[PDB]
Amino acid sequence: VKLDVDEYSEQTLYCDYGLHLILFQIEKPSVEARELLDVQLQAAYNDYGVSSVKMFMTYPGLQISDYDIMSAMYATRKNGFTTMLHAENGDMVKWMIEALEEQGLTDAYYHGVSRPSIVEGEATNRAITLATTMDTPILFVHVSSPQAAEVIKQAQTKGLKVYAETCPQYALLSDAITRCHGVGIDLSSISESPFTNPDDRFIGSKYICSPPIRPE
Amino acid sequence: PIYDLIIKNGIICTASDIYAAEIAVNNGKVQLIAASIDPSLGSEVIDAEGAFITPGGIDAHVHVDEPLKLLGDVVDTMEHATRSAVAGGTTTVVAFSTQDVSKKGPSALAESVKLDVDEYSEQTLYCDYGLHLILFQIEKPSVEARELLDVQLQAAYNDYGVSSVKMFMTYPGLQISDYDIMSAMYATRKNGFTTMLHAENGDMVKWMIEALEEQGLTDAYYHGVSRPSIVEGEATNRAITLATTMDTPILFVHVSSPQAAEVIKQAQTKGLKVYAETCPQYALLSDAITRCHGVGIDLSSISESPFTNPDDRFIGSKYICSPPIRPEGTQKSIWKGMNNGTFTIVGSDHCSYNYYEKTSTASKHRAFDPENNKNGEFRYIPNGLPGVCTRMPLLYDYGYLRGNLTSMMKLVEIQCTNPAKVYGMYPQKGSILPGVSDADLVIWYPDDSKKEYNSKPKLITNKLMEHNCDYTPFEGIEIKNWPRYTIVKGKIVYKEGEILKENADGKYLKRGKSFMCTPKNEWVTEWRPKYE
Amino acid sequence: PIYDLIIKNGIICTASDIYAAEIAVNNGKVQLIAASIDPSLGSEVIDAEGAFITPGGIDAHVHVDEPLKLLGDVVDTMEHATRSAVAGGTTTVVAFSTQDVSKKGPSALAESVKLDVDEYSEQTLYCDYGLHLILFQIEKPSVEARELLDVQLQAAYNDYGVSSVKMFMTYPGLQISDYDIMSAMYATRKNGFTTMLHAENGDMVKWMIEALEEQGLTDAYYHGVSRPSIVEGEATNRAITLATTMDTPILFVHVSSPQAAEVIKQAQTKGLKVYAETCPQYALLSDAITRCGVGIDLSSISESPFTNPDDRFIGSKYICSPPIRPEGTQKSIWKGMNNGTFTIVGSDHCSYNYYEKTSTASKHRAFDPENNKNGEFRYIPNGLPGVCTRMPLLYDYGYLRGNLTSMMKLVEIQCTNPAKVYGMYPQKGSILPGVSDADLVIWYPDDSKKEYNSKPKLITNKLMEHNCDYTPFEGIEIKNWPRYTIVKGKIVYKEGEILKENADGKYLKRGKSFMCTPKNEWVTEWRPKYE
Ligand SMILES: O=C1CCNC(=O)N1
Ligand SMILES: O=C1CCNC(=O)N1
Ligand SMILES: O=C1CCNC(=O)N1
Ligand SMILES: [Zn+2]
Ligand SMILES: [Zn+2]
Ligand SMILES: [Zn+2]
Ligand SMILES: [Zn+2]
Ligand SMILES: [Zn+2]
Repeated sequence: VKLDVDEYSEQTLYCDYGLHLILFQIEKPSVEARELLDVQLQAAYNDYGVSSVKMFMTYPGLQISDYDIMSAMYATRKNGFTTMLHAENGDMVKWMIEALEEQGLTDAYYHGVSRPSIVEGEATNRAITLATTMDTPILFVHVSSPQAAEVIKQAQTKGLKVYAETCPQYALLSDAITRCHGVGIDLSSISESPFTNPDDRFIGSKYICSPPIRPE
Repeated sequence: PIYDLIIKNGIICTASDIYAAEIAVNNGKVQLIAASIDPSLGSEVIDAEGAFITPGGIDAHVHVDEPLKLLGDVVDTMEHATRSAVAGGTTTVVAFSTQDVSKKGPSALAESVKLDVDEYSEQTLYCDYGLHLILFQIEKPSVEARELLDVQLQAAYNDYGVSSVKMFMTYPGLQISDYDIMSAMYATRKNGFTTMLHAENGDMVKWMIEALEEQGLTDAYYHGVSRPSIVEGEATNRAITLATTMDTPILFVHVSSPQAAEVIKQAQTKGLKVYAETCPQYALLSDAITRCHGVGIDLSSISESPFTNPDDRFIGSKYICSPPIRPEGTQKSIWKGMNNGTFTIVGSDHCSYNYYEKTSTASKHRAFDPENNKNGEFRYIPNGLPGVCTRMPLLYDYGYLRGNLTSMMKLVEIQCTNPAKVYGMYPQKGSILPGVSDADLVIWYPDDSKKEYNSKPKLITNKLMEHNCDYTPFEGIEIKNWPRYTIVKGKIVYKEGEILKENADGKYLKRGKSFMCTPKNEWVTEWRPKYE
Repeated sequence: PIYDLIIKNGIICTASDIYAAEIAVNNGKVQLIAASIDPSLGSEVIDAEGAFITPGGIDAHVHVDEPLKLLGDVVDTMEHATRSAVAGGTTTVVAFSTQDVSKKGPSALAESVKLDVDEYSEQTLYCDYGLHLILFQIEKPSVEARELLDVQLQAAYNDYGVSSVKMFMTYPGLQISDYDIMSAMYATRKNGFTTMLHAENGDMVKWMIEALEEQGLTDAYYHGVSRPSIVEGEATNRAITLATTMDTPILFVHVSSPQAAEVIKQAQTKGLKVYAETCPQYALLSDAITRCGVGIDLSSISESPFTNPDDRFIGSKYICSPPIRPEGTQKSIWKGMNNGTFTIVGSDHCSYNYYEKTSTASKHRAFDPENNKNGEFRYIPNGLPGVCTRMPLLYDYGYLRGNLTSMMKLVEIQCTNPAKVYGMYPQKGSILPGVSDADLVIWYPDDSKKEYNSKPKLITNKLMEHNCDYTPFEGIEIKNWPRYTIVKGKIVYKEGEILKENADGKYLKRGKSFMCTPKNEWVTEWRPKYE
């Protein structure tokens, strides 16, 4: 946390900022590692008032196992942290990326094809199951999947402490904007997109995010 | 005479019909169904005395001792397991071939099956057997590997008629990633294989075992605590999601979780090809039997358990299996699943380790090995129950007679016919079809009779099992019916408590592709496999 | 010869098995199944040429002309309906007996059945028929209601073997309150009857019809608009709640709504004894046919709003209740058939002429100016002819085109389950030596290059062998048809010809269904006095 605070203390800041901590390297076995991960969160909180931890279930180098998530959840619950998860199944994303590339389907549009809503639904379900077993309040970041929203809703109805975040782009944009060809933005009104600039085959990259902008 | 065997005065039960008729058998096969068959036409005549005649049971989840020792030493050979099966009215078993990771190339998986077939061809076999293939080592990356895995499945099917693959989502050394499951599913769908999954979250099981041991909670009872139903629910959900993405028919083995049954049910309602197996133990036993303290067994009537032997702190190991026997209140949901179409089939997950001998490599007490840092902790308990024998009578009694199953037709569907259909053994196996069926038949005792049958057992005992294990978890309980005759390929192999060894002529069974396992051709995205 | 009939070279299909074997028939019954039967042992031998042999279809939802004229004048008699059934491979029909509110006392309901049995005993019957009882007048208070109803049901069963009762939650004069349904359920459960419900909310239907008429929205298309799926969903939910409270096995007839299928499915998963019927029209047609993949290419249908757009009244051909649903609904009907939601499939056969306008049995009955009727949808007689096309439609669009999983599922829902749920099993519905009436259908072979002049390519009115002047499926392709329909051991239909000399159908006394014994599960501690 110090690296960021020190860097930004040198810049002109127009409003206040806080910081979440991202965790991608978790010590194993869990029990041995317990005392340090606990103590490390305590220090982060005591020194810098960081009380949230972010983790990923996808992305090479960021994706962590369910086992490691449990280890982290043990620490975060004990410390009253806000636990955040990017819930997409990394294995499915990885496998499907390779399958598409093998067929030469590598244009920006296939980013969405590589990871349909069901992938986000699965990981979210799995993450709720972890959080339940671990009795840990959990927040899902940038939710975009109906299936994810459904299991989140069911958890909330049960009274489990499951919170969620969504983003404007998931309510306002559909994946048609990532390639050539009413509760949202009229996509034809957007300037400098595949619709307006069909020749620029790379322009869909403007709207590439994770999880992807979803189908109509 | 023109027929080897005539069965008279019986009631035929199939997966869809119950009716009084008679059967003639010749050259190992069902020949004829008619109202009345002249007894002079048969060499042997059996008077069923009003009892039900069912097809022989087909148990597609049996674990036998095998050369690669995947589950360590198991007490039953194929000889022992088929003898036990026939004493309990099961006439076909399907066991498991362990992937031999020492073999490489196109023939590597055919070679894995070869080890088992060769080993068993030297044993006395009481009924036929087929083999599933177990896969735990999958080549990566996905694509690079496609050519060979596909080719390896083709070879296994072409050489040995293996058309099913079993995979694990839990157990150290067996658990494979979602990535690898997808790679396998690519190959199995292409090949029309039956894809099987043991769906428990291994990471969650692993983590929770470590947590419990840290607290010294290592008794047999905490086996269940280490892996609640939600764990099985999660993995099942995840596996359905993979199968959907991959458009691959999938079967869940030994389902025990309400949450797993729920997501399975929902998939079936959507029309996805998702099949499921459960086991008697999941309907009949609760986890109270693993430590000392109406839709199932009165646990107090079971002999030699923590209830009867409270001092023996290790005796709970008799009932340790995976997934675990569940808490009270779960069992009713298992019967519901059986009735409502959730469970396509019922197997035993037969897997035997001795309890009353402590020294051998096939003992439950294998968990005590001070020299290997093993002191009887639940983690080290060999998982499994003997159950190939008791499977059919248990569902006959506790299912049909006691009203937990809706009819005898439902019983035959899940115990006989669907197992054959889903594992490519139909129509040769599973039914009573003149000119077509192997004459694999069970004649029960009549239910409404006041006649005494000295041969008819009242209680389940270890001796009744005809197996190589020294215990059965169902020791001491009442059993209201049993096979009176088990007929395997036209011959009486079991009659009124006696095994007829001279009639043992079981053989390895080459299976076909299941008609239930052709893909739905429905996809989540526009992506299709190259070969489509 | 020791057998009347031998069927060789065929593939037997049952509700659980498909296999090559041969059948011998004698004295009206299945006598033998074997690999090969000596042709010299039979008086008649049929070479099936590799084709499927199924049990005859059992259509448990057929409407015939009856003396009390509940549905006004219907064009088909029992004679016409059984002839049509047999031409399409159905060998047992179950029609309906209208409660005669003029008959009083313990025998009141047996006497209602008597009217029909007596009327039909005088007609040529091509196959067997049973009867359901329709109830619309229930006595109050409940304690009296449920008690005479007890004795009246006993008499109906004892005299005529009627073991099913049909009730409505919609239609003026038919609709009964939940209170009355409970009274009837008390009686039917006590008597092990099969209880049937037409579950649409009548109040909502009534209100919405008046609302549409007020806006002048009276064309045939607005029949669907007046009663969307949510209306069927609601009533079905309400009826399950009643059946649960009353611990009474229940069957929903002609289910068409995804919402109704949903609550049905949920009940079934719970283990509640809730059965359901759907109909080919609900999987095959969408409501676009009433005005101007999964099922029928609607443009291929002849004489519809598409082909005759000037004829503003032609949509009436496709008006039924519940209505043919909007596009996108049809797939869920096939899913229900495959997943266990629908126990059975019937036709809800109910015929009114279209090409004659003047008779009491015409669709144009809706035009009656001196009676304040001017062709408004409300006045259109509801129903489609469907007893003939039911089996071939599922054979083709179900099995061959892959909407149903197998031939075994087809036989299960078309043949075996109808017999089981309506007390006709094992006499009917299967192929059981020494036990089954020899009611069998031999189809044409599917993968053959051989020409069969007698095999129809299109569905036409003439092919129906009925007394109606139209079929809603006129003009559409059909990829298979019964080549032989065998009824009680006799060929009644052969290669496009009805063999009237072999018509020997009879009234069918039915038993209590094993599927309709109660679950013995209750919401509260309350139990019926007799329990
Ligand atoms: O969460 C993330 C990482 C960076 N941005 C994005 O689109 N997804
Ligand atoms: O599936 C399995 C492996 C063998 N034993 C067991 O209990 N579960
Ligand atoms: O139930 C009925 C009566 C006849 N036809 C119809 O459409 N509904
Ligand atoms: Zn993210
Ligand atoms: Zn297992
Ligand atoms: Zn197993
Ligand atoms: Zn109706
Ligand atoms: Zn009707």
